[PDB]
Amino acid sequence: ALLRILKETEFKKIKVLGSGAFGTVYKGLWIPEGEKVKIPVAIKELREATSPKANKEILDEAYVMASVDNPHVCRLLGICLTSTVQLIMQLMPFGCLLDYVREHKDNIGSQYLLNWCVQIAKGMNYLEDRRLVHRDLAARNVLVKTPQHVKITDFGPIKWMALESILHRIYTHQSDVWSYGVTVWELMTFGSKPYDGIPASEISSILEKGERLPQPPICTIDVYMIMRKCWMIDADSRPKFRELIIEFSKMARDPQRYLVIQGLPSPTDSNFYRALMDEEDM
Amino acid sequence: NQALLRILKETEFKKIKVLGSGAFGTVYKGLWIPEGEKVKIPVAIKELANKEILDEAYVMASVDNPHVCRLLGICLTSTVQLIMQLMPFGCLLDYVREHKDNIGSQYLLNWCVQIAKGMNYLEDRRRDLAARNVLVKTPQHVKITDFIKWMALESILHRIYTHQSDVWSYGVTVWELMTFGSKPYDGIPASEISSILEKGERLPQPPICTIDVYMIMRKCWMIDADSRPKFRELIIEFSKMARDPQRYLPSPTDSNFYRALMDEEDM
Ligand SMILES: */C=C\C(=O)Nc1cc(C(=O)Nc2nc3cccc(C)c3n2[C@H]2CCCCN(C(=O)/C=C\*)C2)cs1
Repeated sequence: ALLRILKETEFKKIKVLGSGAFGTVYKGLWIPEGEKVKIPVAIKELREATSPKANKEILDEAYVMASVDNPHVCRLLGICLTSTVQLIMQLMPFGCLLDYVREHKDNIGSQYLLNWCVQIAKGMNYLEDRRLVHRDLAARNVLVKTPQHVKITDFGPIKWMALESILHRIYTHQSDVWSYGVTVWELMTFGSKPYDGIPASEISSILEKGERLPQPPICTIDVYMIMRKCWMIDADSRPKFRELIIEFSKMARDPQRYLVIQGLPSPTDSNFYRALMDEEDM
Repeated sequence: NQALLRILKETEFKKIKVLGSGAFGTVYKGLWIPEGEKVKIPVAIKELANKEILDEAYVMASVDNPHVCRLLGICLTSTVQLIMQLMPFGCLLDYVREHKDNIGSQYLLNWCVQIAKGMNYLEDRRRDLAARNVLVKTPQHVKITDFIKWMALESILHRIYTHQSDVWSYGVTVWELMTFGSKPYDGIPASEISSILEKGERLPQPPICTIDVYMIMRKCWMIDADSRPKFRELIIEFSKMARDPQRYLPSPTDSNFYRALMDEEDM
């Protein structure tokens, strides 16, 4: 296996970073046995309600999440089986792409937005190839390791779910393509809230009437066409993740043609970033 | 070349704590603050012509080996401040001292293989080496950093430093590891080591070393530099002994856990 079972004595919560999923993300510190070092980690402590065999349920799914090997998706490194289960992984210092794009609503060039879509599409394709449904894809679940390396998190949201998911709980790799389209919309709207004002209980109604999200101001039709095609009522007519990688990489080679913004640090800074924080292959 | 180093501006860094000291500087600690960002990244800071130092600093930023340290940054303001990735375990000298018991045979021999792997790389790229200058990333990954009782005889006599003079320094470093951090020539002070080396039968055999291991140490200390073994030969012989370590002297779940958190560089 690749999952390490931890004890309460070998790690400690020191702060709180946010709530999410069935638990709360707590910045932690890992203390190896017989060592004096403190290693920063991320700790997600679920809710209280479990069951005696729920741990067997969680362990089976935890083993799968500990087996992913892609630079854009991310790996579950450890777990703690207490009254409330605690999950341990590597700490992403920049948080998520949603808040990062919101707080940096200016210094986000065109190249950064298109390359983020390429990397998110690369991670989602890896999940599709491993035949794993995500179901919770969104800008809040795209973590930023370095400003040039994003990673998808929280594997297994009415305004992010496909129509077939809201109507009768149909979750497929094409339903994630819908979630990919909403995630791209949030990035290119600089963190705007989708369907702002329109209550959840009425989203399925407006989708049944042909209302998609508005074209963001910085998106040409070439980018907006891709977003709309991900939101077709026919799931099989939506583009595949392998096709999104190719088209978004095509636009990345000429970013100012496909993104219109008013107003990607040199390898000197990229080598400095990866030597300190991002030593994985890609 | 140019895209391997370019840091400085104290406006981006601060020293915060202490981790021992060194003759050339203090390791301290520190935190790097990227421009326009709110995160604090732990780094190591060595606070000790600028065109001279910068040219040599470029060279230290050009090494690409898992067991050789790259110079990531340097502030040319107060006194040559050096930036690298922070090694939480300190050096291999203190670590072997602090854990001088639960160090199995495989751990000691593989450390010698990795030091020989790093030293060979330095020879491959064409002045020190010691247990104190071997930093520990993880307890499975050691790394050579920073650039009398460790110098070769020709180095002590008249400043002759070659890749074979490092083999002498490699031999003294191996002695320190297998003596669990003992001090070489304990007691003999100031100028005198060169006198005993021209007539001596080398440093004593450590208690845990078989004759096969002590012979390698003896051959590294020959008065003829060209008769000393090559770093490429030390890798092969120490790897041979590592496959049967108890003859000559954790689980992948934990190794993957170490590297996913602290050591994401290739094997
Ligand atoms: C991909 C890794 C994995 O398997 N699981 C997860 C890792 C994280 C994580 O590292 N979150 C994180 N790191 C932070 C550093 C500094 C500040 C903050 C706020 C922060 N966070 C988040 C904690 C909860 C997740 C939501 N957060 C957002 O900002 C919203 C997008 C903050 C999580 S899962």
